[PDB]
Amino acid sequence: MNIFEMLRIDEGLRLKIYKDTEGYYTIGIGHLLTKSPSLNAAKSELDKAIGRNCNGVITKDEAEKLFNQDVDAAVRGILRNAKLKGVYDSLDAVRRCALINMVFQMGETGVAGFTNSLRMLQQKRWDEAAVNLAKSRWYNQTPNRAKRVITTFRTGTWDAYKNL
Repeated sequence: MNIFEMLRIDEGLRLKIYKDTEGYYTIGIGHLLTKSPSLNAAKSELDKAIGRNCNGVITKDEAEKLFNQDVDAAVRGILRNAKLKGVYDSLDAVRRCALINMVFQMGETGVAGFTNSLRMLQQKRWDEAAVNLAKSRWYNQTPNRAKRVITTFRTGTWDAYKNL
């Protein structure tokens, strides 16, 4: 398993504009288009992102290209952030995937806000960090996905996904 397969399981693949769990306009593999309520504003961002007139629809290829860019940007964002990079560097390969997953879903800023959990991960206090991470809006809003990520940090294995 790798970061790509993991995120593909968590986000799904949709070739037509759709609303995410938060009600925002998204397409592909979790690519947020706009937090704006206008489908019009969404179709516009979409065309800008792909470089063509899509009319709300894209191909598999286009979806995967966006996905490649988002994963790359997620990684680069961690490495550029002081708070984040330090945790990232301290972690093993699988756990690194769990942090990238969080950053992809919630943005750098969002994850950087989990101060206490980050400190615990850095300290390798797996159980404690798992309990702390579950005390969040994140966990209450998307509990099945959050549990999968949390298990990944807890165990350092891909068990939560080998099911799926």
